[PDB]
Order: sequence, then C-alpha cells, then structure tokens
Amino acid sequence: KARAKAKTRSSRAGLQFPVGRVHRLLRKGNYSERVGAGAPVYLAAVLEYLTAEILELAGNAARDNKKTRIIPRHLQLAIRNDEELNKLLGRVTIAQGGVLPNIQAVLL
Amino acid sequence: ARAKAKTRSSRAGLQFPVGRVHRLLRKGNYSERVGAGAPVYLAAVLEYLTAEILELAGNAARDNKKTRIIPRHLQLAIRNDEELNKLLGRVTIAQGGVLPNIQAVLL
Amino acid sequence: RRRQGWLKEIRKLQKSTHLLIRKLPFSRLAREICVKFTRGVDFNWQAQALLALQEAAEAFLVHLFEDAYLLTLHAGRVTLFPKDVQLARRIRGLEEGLG
Amino acid sequence: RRRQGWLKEIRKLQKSTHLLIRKLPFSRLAREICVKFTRGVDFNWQAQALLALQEAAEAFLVHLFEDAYLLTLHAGRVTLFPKDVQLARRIRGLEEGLG
Amino acid sequence: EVQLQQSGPELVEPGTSVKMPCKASGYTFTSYTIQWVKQTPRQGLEWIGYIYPYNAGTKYNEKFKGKATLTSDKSSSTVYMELSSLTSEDSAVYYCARKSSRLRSTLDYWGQGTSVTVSSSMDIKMTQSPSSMHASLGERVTITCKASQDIRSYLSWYQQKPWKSPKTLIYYATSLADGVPSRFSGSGSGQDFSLTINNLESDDTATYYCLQHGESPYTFGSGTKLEIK
Amino acid sequence: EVQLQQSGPELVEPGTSVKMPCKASGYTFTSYTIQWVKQTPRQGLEWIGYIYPYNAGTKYNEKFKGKATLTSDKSSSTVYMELSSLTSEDSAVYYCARKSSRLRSTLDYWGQGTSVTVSGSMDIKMTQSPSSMHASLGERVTITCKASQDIRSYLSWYQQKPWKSPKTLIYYATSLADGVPSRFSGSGSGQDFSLTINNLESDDTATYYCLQHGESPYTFGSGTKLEIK
Amino acid sequence: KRSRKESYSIYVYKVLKQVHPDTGISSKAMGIMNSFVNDIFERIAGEASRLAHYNKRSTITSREIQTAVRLLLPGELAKHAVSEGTKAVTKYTSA
Amino acid sequence: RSRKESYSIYVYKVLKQVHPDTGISSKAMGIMNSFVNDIFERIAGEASRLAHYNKRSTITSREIQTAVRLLLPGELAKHAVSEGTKAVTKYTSA
Amino acid sequence: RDNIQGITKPAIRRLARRGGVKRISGLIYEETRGVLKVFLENVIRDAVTYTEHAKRKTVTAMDVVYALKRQGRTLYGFGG
Amino acid sequence: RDNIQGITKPAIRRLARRGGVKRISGLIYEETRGVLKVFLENVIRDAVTYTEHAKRKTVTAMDVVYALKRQGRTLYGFGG
DNA sequence: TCGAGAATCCCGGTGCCGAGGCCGCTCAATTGGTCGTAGACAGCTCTAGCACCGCTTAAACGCACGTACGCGCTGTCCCCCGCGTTTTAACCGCCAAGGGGATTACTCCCTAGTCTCCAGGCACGTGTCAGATATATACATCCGAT
DNA sequence: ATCGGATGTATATATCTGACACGTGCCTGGAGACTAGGGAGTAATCCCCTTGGCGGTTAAAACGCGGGGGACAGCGCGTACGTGCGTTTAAGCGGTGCTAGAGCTGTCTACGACCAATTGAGCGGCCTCGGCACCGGGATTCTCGA
Repeated sequence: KARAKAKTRSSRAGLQFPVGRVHRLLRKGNYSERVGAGAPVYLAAVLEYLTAEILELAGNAARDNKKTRIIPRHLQLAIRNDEELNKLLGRVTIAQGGVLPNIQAVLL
Repeated sequence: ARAKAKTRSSRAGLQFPVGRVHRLLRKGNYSERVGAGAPVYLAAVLEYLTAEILELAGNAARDNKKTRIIPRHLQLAIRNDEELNKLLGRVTIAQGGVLPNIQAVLL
Repeated sequence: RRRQGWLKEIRKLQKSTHLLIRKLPFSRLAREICVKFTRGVDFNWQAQALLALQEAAEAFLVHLFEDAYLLTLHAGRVTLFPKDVQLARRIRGLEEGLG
Repeated sequence: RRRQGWLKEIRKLQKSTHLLIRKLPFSRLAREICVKFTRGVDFNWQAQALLALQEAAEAFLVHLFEDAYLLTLHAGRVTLFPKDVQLARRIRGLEEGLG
Repeated sequence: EVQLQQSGPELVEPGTSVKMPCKASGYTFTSYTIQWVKQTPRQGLEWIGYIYPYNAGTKYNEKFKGKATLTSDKSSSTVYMELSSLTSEDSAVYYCARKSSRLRSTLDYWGQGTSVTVSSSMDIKMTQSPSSMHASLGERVTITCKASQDIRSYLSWYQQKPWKSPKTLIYYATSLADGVPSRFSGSGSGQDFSLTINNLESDDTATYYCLQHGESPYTFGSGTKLEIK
Repeated sequence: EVQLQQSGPELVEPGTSVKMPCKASGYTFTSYTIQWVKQTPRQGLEWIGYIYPYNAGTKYNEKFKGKATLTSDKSSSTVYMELSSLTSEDSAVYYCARKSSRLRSTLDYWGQGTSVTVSGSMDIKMTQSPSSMHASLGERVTITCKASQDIRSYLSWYQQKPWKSPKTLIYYATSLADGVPSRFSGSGSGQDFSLTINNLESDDTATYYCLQHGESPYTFGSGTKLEIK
Repeated sequence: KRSRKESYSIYVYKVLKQVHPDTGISSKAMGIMNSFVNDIFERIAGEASRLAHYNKRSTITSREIQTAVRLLLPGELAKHAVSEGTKAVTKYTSA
Repeated sequence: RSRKESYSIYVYKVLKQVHPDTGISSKAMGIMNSFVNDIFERIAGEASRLAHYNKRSTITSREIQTAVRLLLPGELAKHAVSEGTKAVTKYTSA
Repeated sequence: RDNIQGITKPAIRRLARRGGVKRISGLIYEETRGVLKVFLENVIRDAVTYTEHAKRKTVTAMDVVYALKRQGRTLYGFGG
Repeated sequence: RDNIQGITKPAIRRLARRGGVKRISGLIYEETRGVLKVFLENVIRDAVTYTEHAKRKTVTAMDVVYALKRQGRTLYGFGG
C-alpha cells in the first residue's frame, strides 16, 4: 500500500499540454484499436510547439500595435504573414480577423 | 441440422456484398458498433451509383459503336453529367482523356 | 472640387474587422433560405449560428472580390465587371468556386 | 501554301487518351527528383508507380492549361502567356494552384 | 417551388418561324434537362427533344429533326424552341418539362403550354389497353400500358385535366411522385405495366398517359379517359 | 543543396551606390527570409536587416536606416541590397544568409561574401568571455556567451575559418545544425550560454561567434579565436 | 504463396450484366470502377462516423448512412440513393 | 450542465511562458481552442490512415512522426519533429 | 421588398472595398446577391441536415461549423 | 543535358493543345517545366514519406496514389 | 458559283491478346445462442430564442453632374507557326542478376483492462485594469499659387 | 524649385465600463499498480520484378527560315460611376414577456458483439476465341481560285 504520489505524464515529458487527455481523445476518437504509450506524448509536444509558435507571433504582432492583449486580428496577422502557417491554415477562416492590408500596386 | 445459408445480399435483393461491407465497416475504425441495417443501406447506395455510372458508360460505348467499356467511356459518362462531375470533382480517371472543348471565339 | 476617397475607404475597411452586412437583413435572408429546406417548418436559430454564418459569408465574399479583381487588372481594366466574378468562380473549381 | 493545322491538332489530341510526355524522360526526371529526398539513396520504382505519376502530372498540366487559356481569352489575347499560368495558379489557391 | 413559366397563346401564318421561351425558376438551372412535348388532339403526346443546359447538349426526335431547334441561355435561365417552316400540321400545345439527368427520373414539372395555331419505325409502341373507362366514386380502376420491345422499369405515369398541364403520378413504374397520395400505385416490369387507383374522387376525372424513357425516342401512350359518375 | 550565389568584389569611390545580388537556389525562395550581415575587422559581425520575399516585408537595424535598402525579385529568386552614400566606414564583406521565418531557426546557409572596398544602447550585448585561447589536439574547449538581457533560447553558434563564410554549428542554444558532428555541444538558457568542443581536430581552428536572435536587433558576439597545436 | 486480394469486380460485373446484358468491360475500366466503389465507401463511412461522433453515439445505423448520403451526394443522386437504400432495408427487415 | 473540456488553461500556460506580460481575449482563446482541435484531428486522422495502410493495429509515435511530416509544411515539420522526439525521449527516461 | 434586397449597395460596396476593389460596375450588385444566395443555400442545406439528424428544431452554431467544415471552409472561433 | 529539358517543347505543345490552346508564347516552356517540377516535388516527397514509413526501398503505385489522395488529387485506376 | 484537292467517313479482312468462362479449394460469411449495454422513450426543468414596442440616429436612398475610363479603331513590328531536312534518342526485344518484397514462425514486450484513490480542471464569483471613446495638440502632406 | 493654408495622420490625457484573470469548492478523470494475451519485431527464406545493358529501327525532336497574325501602344468618343447633398427609413437597443425546446435523468429492452461450427462464395490459375486496332480501298463533303 506504499503508493507513490501521482506525477502527471505532462510533467514527465516536460510539457504543458495534457498527455492523459490527448491519450483519452486518441482512444475514444476511433483512430485505431490500440494507442502506443509514446503517441500522446509526441502529439501533445507537437500541439504545444504549434500553439507556442502562433502565440509568440501573435504576441509580437500585438506588441507592434501597442496592445497587451491578443485579439483575433493579431492571430490573423500572425498567420497570414507567414508562408508556412498560411499554408497550414489555408482553407481556414478566423472570425473577427479581417484581411491583410493589400492594395494592388497598379492602383497607386 | 440448421437451415440453408442465404446471403444477406440476396435477402435484401442486392448484387453488392452486404457481409463484406459489414466486415469493412467493423474493421475500418468508424465506430465501435455497426447496426444491422447499415451495411444493407450502404451496399444498396454503392450498387445504385455503380449501376448509374455503368449504364451511362455503356450508352457512351454504344454511341461509339463499341461493345466494351473502356476508361474513355467512363470519363465521358462522368464529365457529361453535372451531378456526377460534382461528385467526382477532384478525381482523375486514368487513360480517360478530356472532354472535347474548343472555345467558341477560336472558331 | 471632388476628391477621391476610395483609397481612404479601402485603407479603413482593410484595417477594421467588424461585419459589413447589417445583422437583421442577413438574419431574415438566412431564415428565408432555411424555410425552403425544412419542408415549410420554421427552425429556430441560435444567435451564434447566425453570427457564424455571417462571418463565413462575408469572408467568402471578400475573398472572392480579391480574386475577381486580379482578373480585372489582368484584362487591363480597373472597374470590376460581373464577367470577372464569373471567371473567378469558374477557375476556383466546384468547391471553392460554385457555392 | 500554309493552312492552319492547330485545329486538327486540338481535335485529335482531345479525342486521344494516351500519354503525351515520353515515358523515359519523365521517368528519369522523377528519379532525380526522388533522389533529393531519399538521403542520396536510390529508391526503386514500380512501373505502375511511374505510370500513375505521369497520368497525374499530365492531367494536372492539361487542366492548368485550360484554366490559363480562359485567362488568355479574358484579356482579349489568343496567345497563352506565362502571366496567365501564374494568375491561374494564384486563383486556384495553395492546394489546387502551386504544386 | 419549381415552376416553368411559358409564353401565352400565339397566332401565326405559315412559312415563318416562332420561338417560344421556357423561363425556369426555383432550382439550379444547369442540373436538369428541359424536355419538349407536343400535344395534338390527333396523335396524342409526342416527345420533341431536350436540351441539357450544363453543356448545351441536345437530342431530337428524328420525326422533328430539322423542324425544331432548342437553345438555352444560362444568364436568363431560359430555354428557347424554334419551329421553322410552320406547316399546317403544327397546330398544337407545346409543353416544356423539366427532367433530371438521372436515368430513373422522369418529366417532373411542366409548363402551362403555348397553344400555337398556324392560320392555314424502329421505335417502342405504348398500347394502353383501356381507351375510356367509367366508374363510380369508390371503386378500383386499373389501366395497363403493355410495351413493345423491352423497357427495364423506365416507365412513368401522367394525368391531365382538360386544358391543363400534365401531372406526374408514378415514376420508375412503381415509385410515387412528390405530393401524390398513396391511392395511386404503379406496378410491373419488363413489358407489362399497370396503374391502379384505389378510392376515386371527382378530381380523378382526367386523361391518364404512360411514358417510356428507356430508349432514345421517348414515347407516350395513346391515353385513357376516366370519367367519374 | 542550398546555395546563395553572391557577386564578386567591388572597388568604388565615396558617394556611389552599390547593388549586390544574392541569387538563391535549391529551395522554395519565398519561404525563407534573407538576412544581411556586415563583417568589418574592427567590430566583427553586424546584422543589417532582412527581407521576407513572401510579402516583401523588411526590417532594418537602426544603425543602417537609410544606408541600406533591400529589394527582392521572385522571378530570378534574387535579393538585392543597395548601399547609398558610401563612406569610409562602409568597406567590409557583406554576407547574405538564409533564415527561416520560424522563431527558433537561425541563419542556416551563407553566401560566399561580397567584399566592398571604398576609396543603439537598448540593444543586447553578447559578451564572449575568452577573446582567444590555445588548445591541444584532443582536450576540451569551452566558450561562453553571457548575455545582457533575457533571451530565452534564441542563440546560435557559428564557426568562421579565415577568408570563408561562417558555418552554423548549433541553433536554439543546444540543437546541432545539419552536418555538424556531435563533438560540438551547446548548453544554457536565460543569460549564460556555453559552447563545448569535445575532441579537437586539425580543422577546428577558427573564430567562434555567438548570435542572439531573441530581440528585434540581432547582435553577434565579439568573437573567440581558437588556435590549436 | 499469394494473398487474398479482394476486389469488387464480380459485383460490378453482375451489375453491368443487368444494366447492359451484351456490353462488356475492360480490365482497366474495372480497376477504375473498383477505385470508385472504394472511394465512395470511404466517403460515406467517414461522414457517418463523424455524424455518430457529433451526436455522442457509438453505433453507425442506417440513419447515419442516410444522412451521410444526403450530405455527400448532390441533387437527385441523393434522392434516388436514399430511395434505393430505404427499399433494401425494408426488404431486408421483412425477410 | 456538463463539464465542457477545453484547452484554455494549457494555451494560457504556453502564453505565459512565451509572453509573460501578454494576455489574451476570450474570442482569441476560442480561436486557439479551435486550432488545437483541428490540428489534433488532422494528425490523428493521418496517423490512422498510415496505420491502416500498413495493416497495423497500433498508432505509435512513429505514425505520429510521419503524419506530422506529411501535414506540416517546411521547417514547421522539422521543429515539430524535434519537439516531439525530445519529449518522447525524456518521457521514456523517467 | 425581397430579403435579398436587404443586402444593399453600400454593403456590397464595403465588401468590395475590403477586397481592395477601386471601381465597381453597377451590374455587380445583382451578381453579388446571386453568389451570396448560392453560398447560403449550400451552407444552410447542410446545416439543416445536421440539425434534423440530431432530432432538433434549432440550428446551432456547431451545425453551421460542421456544414462549413465539410465544404472545406473551416471556421475558427465558434466552437469545435 | 538536364532532365527537366527532357520535357520537350513538342510535349508541352501537345499538353497545351489537349487543353485547347491555340497559340503558345515562347516563354511558356520554361514556366511549364517549373510548374511540373513543383508538382512532382510535392507528390514525390509525400510518396517517399509513405515508402519510408513502410520500411521499404521501393516506391509502389499505392504510395503515389496515397500521396495524390492526400493532396486532393484522387487517381482512379491504379489500386485502392 | 464551279473543279482538283484535302478531309472525313464507311466497309472488308487479319491477327492477337485480353476478356470471359470454368474448376478446385479455402477461408470468410452464415447460423444459432447468449449476454450486457446503448439507446429509445417518458418526464421534467429552465435557458434562450422569438415576438412586440418606442425611439433615436446612422445609414440607405435618390438625384444631379463631371470626368475617369471602357471600348473601338488604326498602324507597326515582332514573334509564332508551318515546312522541309537532318540528327538523335525513345523504344522494343532479349537477357541476366540480384535486391528486396512478401511470407512464415517464434517470442516477448507492450498495451488493454480493472480497481482504487486523489488532485487537476471546471463552474462560479469577484474585483480591477486594458481598451474604447472623446478631446486637445502637433507633425507632415497635399493643393493651389508663383 | 518655393510658400501658404486646410487637413489627414500620429500622440498624449481622461474616464469609464465590462471582460479578464485570479481565488475556491468539488468531483471526476487521470495515475499507480497489477495481470493477461496478442501485435509486432526479428530472423530466415523464396522468388519476382526492377535495374542494367546491347543492338537496331524509326519516329519524333531540333533547327533554320519566311510570312503573316496578332500584341501593343496611342487616340478619340461617349457613357457610366464616384461624389456630394438633402431626405427618409429601417437597423439597433433597451425592455418586457412568454413558451418551445434543449438538456438532463431514470427505466428497460431490443440489438449488436461474441463465439463455435459449417459450408459455399469468391479468388487464383488456366484456357480459348472474338472485339478491336490496324490496314487498305471506295463513297461523301468542304475549300481556294477562276
């Protein structure tokens, strides 16, 4: 009955995103019969990396606007000003995001 | 000792295999349970779409004085029908060619 | 003395993010389109459902005008014609274009 | 004595179905593109793999030429320019356009 | 709803041409063919041809080849029909009907017709076995439409009140059309088909036609006049 | 592979303007920024600015506003750099370097260099603690790059043999670059970083720079010249 | 030794011999019909799987297949396919 | 009412570690939540397809790695593979 | 006054100026109303199909999001 | 002699005439070679990823079919 | 408005190789019971969507007008296509070798499943500060005049 | 190239409110520990199908040249679109009220997973003849030039 105190699998992987919740969503999402132990760790790390990349670009875009809070416009500016992120979120509409200020050069 | 085995396709009046569609639905990681009427409905829909495409392609083969369907006839059957062209919109049919389409300002 | 203000209008509309169609005409247009699919029965609509529909519709219409204006400038014009919009819908395909 | 044979060429190529690029140049082009991804190791190719790749590439190129010739006729020209192909790739999007 | 507006009655003289519109609304215009039927009180209904506005593809009855020419216009959602060299045997009502490109679909919705009055064979024959029937307001009438060659269940049934457009009852030889009550029931396959009406009323006093669309000229039946006492 | 073909040297007079190209090949040209670095042998490496050819978006160092102007050309896959109002201070080697738009990426591939021969307190200072050292042929070497402010891990290490372009060893303060052996090892976060070379070879004698790219002007280290026996 | 290698070729041939009793089919067109049947199967089954997951169900029934057919097939194609599937389920339940 | 799980606290922790003095509105938090759900479904669906093509029953970290390599474009895939590999290799050594 | 005429000329003009259009022909308003009607019928038909399958009589925001997602038009910020 | 020059201008001309193009500028051939190289790089990279995951050293037809299918370019007639 | 020529279409004959039919077998579908849980259904609660009303004010609407711009026409020159000749490389057939794909057998490690238990995450309050808006100020830029 | 004036753009200050970030109780989902069994890793083997090479043939590519079709620039004319201004009118906001229906919970039973035995449907292999591609000769129909 000498049961150790529970450590979350996010802390063993060094992550902020939940490894156990990603494991449950992989098991209940009808993806395969079996889910390996390292698959939710790898997936939670990839999701944490992508979230951190978008949030850092949006925080930089909010700081350039002299704002301290990220609004949907800052996420839209972070995503559409980056070719890889615009290619990843290609057919994605961000609500309240607006458009890029693109006026055609032949008009001026 | 038991009754004579009837296939579920003949019990539903179909030519497409209900038991194979049931096994592909169970082994395909779609849900954890499959109802008994789901492979019957799915095999009927697949048989209907196959029959529609094969009848249009057979008419296209008969219009070209041929008794055998080639990929060109399937391409002509699909692209000359708006709903079938919308269904197979992002689909390339190999050895199917294109529709004969010259723009009217060129003539 | 008439000045051009299309550039000022484009510059303020491309930095605003709000909705450009009024909410109440879009709502009853969407409900009139909806009643033709529910076999004459009227459905209820959540407020977020009509908001999501309006955001998607305005994003679609703004992005279609960006593509159709490239055809306007391709033809040497500066005025957007309906043939530009029809050709932009044709080149986008059946899923990005039609509908 | 010169009469136009572009119309006869278009009419026979639009009723044929065979592959228009020669098989061996396409094959060694696809192999030298593949060797830039496999860490310098030569991969083997099935014959049907190169045939499937050629069918897909030729269908892509023919459909892109149709879409770009719509832009050629939109601009009032009859000669297909590279700006038509670039604009048709831009309007098709990121997934239907480039690549 | 789906409605096919057609022009009014037209009086002409021989030798000239006339072009009647079939402005359609309520549906996506290019997804459906528009069929053309001619109704004389001498030969019944005859199928002229169709145009498919998705690719402007036509197919005519060889009886009307050269006599008729169908054109479409995607901008106005309108299909025209030109009748060149108007002989005296052209005095009829010309209906335009909407039919899907699907093979089991039939002519669903009809225009009201243009009465055109000019001021002066390797086919399938549809033989309706009763030509006129009489019945009281509650019994069960059965009309048969034995075909000639073979039609694999590609038969539909139409009713027509006098001076009205035809209305679809049955398609695919058994299936009920939209808005038709379950009193009407078709049956049959191959060469022998039948339509039974179960509980008659006074609105069931019409002429009942069968149309095959299994082969390239579409052929209507001769007709059956049902009078309710 | 990825090549950044840069032009040859110039011998100019003051007041002139020089365009130096950075024709790139072997990769998708719009997906990567192209950075520009100036190397004088008085202040070491200085970051001029970049241009992102995906949207022609630039960002300059405040020390080079007006002096430098970056343009791109998607057709030839070429980035130009203008140097207006040339002074005697502007005689150096100007490298162009490819950096991805990802935040943890560093200047991966460098151009050969273009040698131009003519006839700010709120930045981050990179302090390399040994300015030079001498080493054996297999012992341990450790270079540190104590920083001024808190960069998180956006620090990379470079090796520059004389009269050659710098080569990336380590990015993101620990990760090995492509083609770099595991003898090189990086550590640290926050303000103090370290580069350790484990078993020295005959070709490990070069100048070793650290580059931060955590804040808006990028600042290189002062340098560490390593000689071996 | 060789494996099973299942296909839909005999069923496509059985359907073709009743819509066109004298027309045949080449083996290259038979592979296209096989790819078509597999593609439409995967589309309908994936849409029915997502429909059961949106409504917190664990079973794919004929109602999910009917709704997936209505979502995926355009126009009168969906109407006639729903008619054929309903007719087959009615005939199967009665037998 | 039910429990209605989300990713908001993890997105907020990640934001506080990349931008310690920056907040986020609730509309942007919903967009980040939708983004995490969409990328999860993309990677898990591609890994399910990869396990089905190879007749495997298990989704391992190898399937997740090749699905990330198929779905993410450019250097995004390289740095995501680096992050997932270092998380798996420090998880197994624990 | 039909409900498609509630999409007025200044609203279509504002949608075009956000798209960067400098000059606008007078025939673009009927074209834009037709395009908007086609888009709305396509999304609303799928959103009603999702609502009727759930045995509901209220179109929710998730129904609209699923209807857009199955047409390749993913929308962030309304759930999911 | 480069391998992209094996896509000769008669072949590009035939691909354009099947697309219904009447006249062809002389600058179209290099543009078409660049477009074809971009398309082939995008498909072959995914096909090699599918091959390397299977621990094979042979690109099969199914790898090409899966690489095309995941880019919205479904190909019928080569398995699956 | 006609005449040699080109193009297109139709018909008979040949050969071949691929479609279609047949046979053996084996494994996957059918049959027949059993069991447990998913979901259908009834009922109840309370959220949130619909409906109405007054009022304000910002936006839509209608009209007049000037000018920017679409469109047709004309001329020039340049570049693309057709044609004929020569070069070259794809292709086909034959042949050989071996790399590697695919199958089979064995083992064991990894993952599902179960039970217990506790702490992470979520609903719910709550106070304060970031952003929106209004106002005044200065910097820079275009428009007219010279 | 220079000067004066209206005005768009950027910047600092106030104030204000509502949304966001933080604190708390609780409960349910994740973790710890243990067992069982089968999925997959690995090794060995077999054969198949991909690569490489050689020789000849011939059709396709390449190249050069000349003519004319068409791209492009410029110009003139008329019409239709932006703009401004005064009138109108519907959107929106608050406020109330009502009730339909979404969501939850509890019961119960029908239906689907599972398992074992059996058999026949479908797949591989093989074998044969006929549909189609090809080739060669004759009837039909448009075209440039008198």
